[PDB]
Amino acid sequence: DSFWEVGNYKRTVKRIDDGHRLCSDLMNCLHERARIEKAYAQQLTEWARRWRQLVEKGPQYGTVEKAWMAFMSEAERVSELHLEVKASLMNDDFEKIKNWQKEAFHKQMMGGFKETKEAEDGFRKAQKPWAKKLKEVEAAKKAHHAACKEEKLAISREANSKDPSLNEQLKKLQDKIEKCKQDVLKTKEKYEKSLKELDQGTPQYMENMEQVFEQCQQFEEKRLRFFREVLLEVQKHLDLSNVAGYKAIYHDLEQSIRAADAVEDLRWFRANHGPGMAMNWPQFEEW
Amino acid sequence: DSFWEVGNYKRTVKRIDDGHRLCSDLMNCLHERARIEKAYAQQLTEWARRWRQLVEKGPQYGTVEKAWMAFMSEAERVSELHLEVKASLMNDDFEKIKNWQKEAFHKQMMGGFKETKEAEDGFRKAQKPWAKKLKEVEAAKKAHHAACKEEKLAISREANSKAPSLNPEQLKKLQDKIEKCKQDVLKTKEKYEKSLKELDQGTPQYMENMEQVFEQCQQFEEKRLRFFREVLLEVQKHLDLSNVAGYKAIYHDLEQSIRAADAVEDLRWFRANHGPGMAMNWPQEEW
Ligand SMILES: [Ca+2]
Ligand SMILES: [Ca+2]
Repeated sequence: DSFWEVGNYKRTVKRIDDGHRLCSDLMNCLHERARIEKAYAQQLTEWARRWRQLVEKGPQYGTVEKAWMAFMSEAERVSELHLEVKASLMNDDFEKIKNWQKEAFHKQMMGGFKETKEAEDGFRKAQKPWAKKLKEVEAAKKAHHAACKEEKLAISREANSKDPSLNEQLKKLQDKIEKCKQDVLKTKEKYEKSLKELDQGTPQYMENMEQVFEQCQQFEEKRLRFFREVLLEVQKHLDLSNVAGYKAIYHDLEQSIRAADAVEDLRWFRANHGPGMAMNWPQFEEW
Repeated sequence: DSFWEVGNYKRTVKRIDDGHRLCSDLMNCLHERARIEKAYAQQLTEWARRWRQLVEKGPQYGTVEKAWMAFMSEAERVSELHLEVKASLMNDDFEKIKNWQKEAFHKQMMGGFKETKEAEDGFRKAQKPWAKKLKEVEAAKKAHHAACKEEKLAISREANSKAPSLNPEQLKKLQDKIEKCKQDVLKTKEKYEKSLKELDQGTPQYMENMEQVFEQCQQFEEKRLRFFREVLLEVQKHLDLSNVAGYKAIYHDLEQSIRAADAVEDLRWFRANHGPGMAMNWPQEEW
């Protein structure tokens, strides 16, 4: 249940497979955002294309037609602006994480990552002496839970011994007890002797596990620091107020709307479609 | 096909209808853009829901998980900002246009708009008078050419050849018919002449009549234009997220969350809970 138990390092070795996994989960996350931005872009271009044709063809004209059109232009700047978020998310961040994942993790010909197997190996190897001593100890204690039982049972047999049927039979009982009692004694010493060695062994074993562990942390710290550095970059690319000309799109929009002059427009109609027009007052044609 | 040509006032009449139509196209335009706006917002919201759960269900925990999640937080906030654009658009703008159209343009029993019929009527009036006399000139343009051509048909037979023609009386009739023809040209010209001189007076008064109604279509049209300009400025402001302090806040905040990412305290937590800093029951048994 705890890290020091044999093989309970399985977790810190898994963190490295998780390490790779997360480089993809993050790429996918960005990748999907990218499509969202380009979709909105696409929609905006479409809208402006649609409405450019409709305003040209329709009956709105003049400086109020200009103001209307202004709006399909701002859609076109916004479209370009979100389109290059896709561009930044994709060309840069995604590829940064992809290249990092190539340089940090390495698939091997018959398995997983070199990294994973290396941590998995240094762990096995720093745990090996001490796990050996452990099996030694457990076997010994079991051989001491065995002698104990048999001795106790020979002793019960003496209880059965106080049967009026016989009595070579008792002597055997006493001798059996003596040896069993003695054998309990030896197995005892063996066991506690092996337990001692395990304790000394343990300070040394403890050193080797931490050596291995602290370079698992190290590698992991690299991935964490990268996530940090890169997410700070991602957020710049998302921020459109980080763009110089964003503000200008709106300033230009405003300017175009302001220009629309109702009167300039009214004077254009009078002269081109109204009373302001040239007329050939009827004349007398001979012939 | 100049304005003054009887009935050419039709093109300025058609300007009204078109006004209502343009109001509608604008409304539609706007609505489409709203629908666009909301679609972005919504795709963001799905992205945030998706990735929040995914990040939560995955192996990144800690302060670095938090940063990634702050990321999910921004999409939603941006979505708020665009649903808000959508609302402004539909709730302010579309409604403004929709109500404006309804107070400028009134159905008339029997179809069409009371204002288009108004203009059609007054033009007609003002012209009616002058299009009578013009119809007269035209018939006197047909009087005069009739006579002239009749004269030109009567010379030729006489010349040919006469080819006899046993009589002289016939030639006399021919000469006389030519004399009738000079009479006709003469008195047809006089009439054409009277009618032409008649129009002229017609003209100054009729012209005054025409400018009177035209100006009255100008005043109506000016309204439309003025209003169009007014609304577009507003639309602009609604669409403008380049000057919204609320938006930049999204990223100040986001960035602060990414900076809160600490790789070290994330790994101080890992060894405490999953590494060497875990408590352990070292072996030390009976029965
Ligand atoms: Ca047009
Ligand atoms: Ca998680």
